[PDB]
Amino acid sequence: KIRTLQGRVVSDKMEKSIVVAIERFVKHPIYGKFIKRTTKLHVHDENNECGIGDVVEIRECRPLSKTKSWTLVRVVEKAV
Amino acid sequence: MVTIRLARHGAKKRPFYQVVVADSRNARNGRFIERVGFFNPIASEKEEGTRLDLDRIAHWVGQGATISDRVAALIKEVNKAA
Amino acid sequence: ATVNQLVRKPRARKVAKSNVPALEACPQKRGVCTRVYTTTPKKPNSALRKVCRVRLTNGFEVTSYIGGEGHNLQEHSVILIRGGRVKDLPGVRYHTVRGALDCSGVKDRKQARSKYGVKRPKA
Amino acid sequence: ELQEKLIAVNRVSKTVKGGRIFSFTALTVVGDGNGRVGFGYGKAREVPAAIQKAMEKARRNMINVALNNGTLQHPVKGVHTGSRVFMQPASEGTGIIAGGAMRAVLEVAGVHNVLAKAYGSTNPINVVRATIDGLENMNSPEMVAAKRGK
Amino acid sequence: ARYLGPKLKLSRREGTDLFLKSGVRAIDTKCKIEQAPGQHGARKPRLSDYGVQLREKQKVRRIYGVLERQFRNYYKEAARLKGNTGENLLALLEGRLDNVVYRMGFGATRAEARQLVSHKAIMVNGRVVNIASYQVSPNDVVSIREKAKKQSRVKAALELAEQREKPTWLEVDAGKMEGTFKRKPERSDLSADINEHLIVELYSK
Amino acid sequence: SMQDPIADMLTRIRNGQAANKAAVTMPSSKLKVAIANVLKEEGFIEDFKVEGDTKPELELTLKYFQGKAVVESIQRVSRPGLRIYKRKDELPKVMAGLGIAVVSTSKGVMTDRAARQAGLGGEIICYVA
RNA sequence: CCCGCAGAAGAAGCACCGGCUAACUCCGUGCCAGCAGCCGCGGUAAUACGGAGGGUGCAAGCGUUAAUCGGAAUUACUGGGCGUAAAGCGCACGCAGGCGGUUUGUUAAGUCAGAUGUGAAAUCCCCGGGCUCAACCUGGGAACUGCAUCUGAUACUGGCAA
RNA sequence: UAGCUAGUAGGUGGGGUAACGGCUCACCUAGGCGACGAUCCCUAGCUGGUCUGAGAGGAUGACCAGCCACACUGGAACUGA
Repeated sequence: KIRTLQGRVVSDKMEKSIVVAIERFVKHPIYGKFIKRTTKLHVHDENNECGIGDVVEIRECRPLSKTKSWTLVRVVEKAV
Repeated sequence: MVTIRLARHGAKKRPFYQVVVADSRNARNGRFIERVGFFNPIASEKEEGTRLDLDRIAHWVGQGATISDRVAALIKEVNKAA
Repeated sequence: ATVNQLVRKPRARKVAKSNVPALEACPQKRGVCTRVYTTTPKKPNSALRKVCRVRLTNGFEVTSYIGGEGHNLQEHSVILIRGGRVKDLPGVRYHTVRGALDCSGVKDRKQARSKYGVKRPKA
Repeated sequence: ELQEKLIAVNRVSKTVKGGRIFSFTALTVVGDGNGRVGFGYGKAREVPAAIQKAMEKARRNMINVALNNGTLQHPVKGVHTGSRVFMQPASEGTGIIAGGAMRAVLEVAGVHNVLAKAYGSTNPINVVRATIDGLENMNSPEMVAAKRGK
Repeated sequence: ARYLGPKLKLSRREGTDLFLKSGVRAIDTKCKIEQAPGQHGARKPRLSDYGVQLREKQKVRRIYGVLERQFRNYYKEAARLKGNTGENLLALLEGRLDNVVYRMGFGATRAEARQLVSHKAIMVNGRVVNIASYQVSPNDVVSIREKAKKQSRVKAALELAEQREKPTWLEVDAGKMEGTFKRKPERSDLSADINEHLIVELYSK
Repeated sequence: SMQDPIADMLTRIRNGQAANKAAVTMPSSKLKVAIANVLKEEGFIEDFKVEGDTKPELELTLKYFQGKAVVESIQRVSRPGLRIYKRKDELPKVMAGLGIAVVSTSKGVMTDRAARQAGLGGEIICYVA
C-alpha cells in the first residue's frame, strides 16, 4: 500500500489548501520519557472539503508550491 | 565508466591491493560501489595470495564495467580454479 | 530534578574558564618585558620576588614571575612566558622560561637543571 | 589465622583548663579470611595503647558474611552516616578494587575480587560501618531459597 | 632500554633473591641481603599500601627484565584475554623468548639468556630469532644454532640447570641442546610467592 | 490524587512487612491480582484472596521467614511519570538473579526469568528483591 | 635479508626524595636567597631553599607548560538535593502542559517478537594469517545500540464505545 | 533577541527549467511562520570517527574516507554530457 499519516486540521483559510498538525509520540533520548511532538504540514486539497478541527489522512506527492508536498486522501472525523 | 580495479591499501614497501568496482573518475583509494576481492602480491607462499569473487565480477561486466590490466591478469590467473 | 523539569530545561554545568589568558591557549608566548620589578608577597611570607611586566605578542600586558636565583633581564630582553601561578604574589599568573630567548639559564646550578635552562656541566 | 590490620590513626583533642590534651584514636579491622569480619575503634593517650584497644574490641564484635567462591554474590549497597557505598561481585573481576578504608575490610573479610566505589562522605570511620552494613545484609542463594520456599 | 647496573642491589631492595646472579656459586654469601639497599638501608621502611603494590610490580619486572611501557602493554594484553588477568600476565611473561631460554638452562641468568637471544644464537622452529620478547607458542622447538653451540657459557649454564627445579611445561633435553615449549605454564607451576593481584590493582587505579 | 495504584500496592506490602503486619487489604484490580499471583508463585507472599462484589478487596497474607521479613525490598520501576519498556535482551535481573522483576509482557504478567525464557520483553513493573 | 671481519670495543640521560607520593642524611643560607599543584617551608642545629653523598621513578627519553575527559554523585538520565548548610514562589485561582479510579468490548498508536531493505569502506571488539616479534598490514565474523516497511502478540499505556 | 513576513502564504492562467516548484510575471484571495522558540545576535564546515569514561555521557572532528563550500575580492555568463 502507500505510506500515509493522520493528523488534524490546525487552520483552514487558504485557497484550495489546508495545514495539518501531526502528533508523533517520541521517547526523549536522554531522559526516557515519551513526549508528544508535532509536525505542521502544508497539505493540498482540491476543492477544499475539510474545514478546521477535522482529522484527515495525508500522503506525500510532488511539490505543489513552496513547502506543500502533501495531499489528502480521506477526511475522517469532522465532528464540531 | 565503472571499472573493476585495484586500490592500494597495505603499508609502505608492502602493498596489499583490494580489487573494487568504482566509478572510474573517483580517486584510487576513494569511493567505490563494491569491493569484490583482494590481491596480495606477497602474502607468503602459503595458500592464496588472491581471492576474487567471480560471480560479482561477471555481474558487473554484464552491466558494462571495464576491467584494468591487473584485474584481467588475475582473472587469467585464477581462471576457474587455477 | 523532576524529569519533566529537565525536558523543559536541561542541566547545564558552567564553563570553568582559564587561569591563563596566554591567548588561544598556546603553551608559551613571547613578550618584551616592559619593566622589571621586585615585589613583596602576601601576609605569611616575606621576600622580594623578582617579577617582570610584559607586553606579549598578542597584545596583552601581563606580569610574570622570574624563577631561580638571579637573572639578566632588563626592560627589552624578549622572553618566553609559560603559564603557572605564583600564589604568594597577588596577580602574577605566569612564569618566564629560563633558558629561552633572552633569558639565560640559572648560574651555577646542578639539580632540577632542565627547569632552569642550564646545560649539563662537562665532567 | 586472625589477620588483623589497622586503617586509621588520628590525633583528637580535648581543650581542658590549662591548654589542650591530645589523644590518639585507632581504627582497625580484623577478620579470618573466610567471612568473619570485625572492626574496632579504640582510643587512648598513646598510639600503641590505642591500636591495642582497637584490636581487642575488634576481635569481639565480629560479623559473619555469606561469601561466594572468593567474592560477593550480588551487588550490594551499604550506607552509614554520610557514607554511601556500592559493591559488585565481579565474578572473578580480578583483584580487590575498592577505595581506601574499604580495601582493608574487604581484604581481611576474605573476599578477593570485587568492584566498589564509595560515594558521599568517605570518612574512614563511616566507610566501614558502610561496608559491614553492606556485607551483613547480603544474602546467599541458599538463604533466599530458604525464605521463599524454593 | 635495559637495566645495566648493580643487580644484587635490585635483589636487595626487594628483600628477596630475584635470581639476578644465578651463575657459579650457591646462595648469595656476598650480597649483605636484607641489610642495606642504600645508605639508610638499615632502617625498616614501614611501607604504605601504594608501596606494597608498587614494590610487587617492581619485583616482577626486575625478575623478568622488562621496563614499564612494555610491562604495561603486557597488562593490557593480559586484561583483554579471557580468564584471570594475574595468571594471564604471568603466562605472557613466561612465554618470552629470553625467559624460555633461561628456563631450559641455556643461560645462567635471564640477562645471559637475553644475550644469547640477542646475539643470534637461538632458533625457534628452525628460524633464528633475535628478539628478547618473542612470544613462544606451545609445541615449539627452540634450540641453539651451530655457531654458539659448544661455547662454554651454555655448557656451564646447563651444569647449573640441574641445581634448579626442572619446569614441568618444558622438554629440557641438553644432549642435542634443543627444547620444546609444550604448554602454557599453570599459575601453580611457577614461583608461588608473587602476588599478581597487587599488580592488577596497581594498574587498575 | 491516586495516580499509581500499583506503587500503592507495593507501598502497602513494604509498610506491612515493616510493621510486622499479618495481612494487607487494598482495593483490587486485574493488574494487582496479576502481580499478586506472580508474588505468590515466586514465594514472596503467603496467599491472596479477592473478596467483595461491587467493591473488590484484595488481601495479601504476607510472609515472615525468621523474625525477619521475606519481601526485602520491593520497588516500583515503571511509574506513570516515566514508563520503562525493555526488550528481551535489556531485561534485567535483580540481585544477580536472586530476586524477580515483574514484567508485563504481551503474553501476560510474568517474571524476568519466565519472560526471558518465553523470548519476549515488555514493561517492567517492579523489582522484588 | 644472509654470511664473513676486528674488538667491549661507538652508544644514558631526565625528574623526584615533608604529606598527598615510591625514595634520607650532611653541609651552606638564616622571613634572606629562594621553593610551591594544594597544605605550606625559610627569622641558626631546614628530611620542603642551594650543593653533596645516598636512594626512588621513568628511560632514548625525561620534565614543564597548554588543552580535553576522568576523579567530580561538584548539573546527579543511570546518579544529588531544598526545617537549620545553597535551595519551597507570600498565598491562592486557573489556561496550555504533565499525570489520571474501575469493568467490558474493539483498535494496535506507544510496547514487544520475527522477517526484509538499509545502517559505505576503514576504525573499535573477537577468532585467524603475514612482516624474526611488536607497532603495522590483513581474511572472516560480530558490531554499527538506528530508521523504514511487512507479518504477528495484546499484558500495560494511549484512541474509541459502553 | 517575542514578534517576523507583501513574491510574503495559497489559488488561476501565461512564461521558464532537463525536471516539480513563487522559479518568474499578471490577476485574485489574506494568508504563512512563532514560545515544540520564529525573527535577530554570537559561534561553527558536517559525518564515519578520535580522546576520555565501567557505563550513560562529556570533549572533539588533525591523518585516513564520504558529503558540502570556496579558488586574490565582488558579480556575471559562455562552451559543454
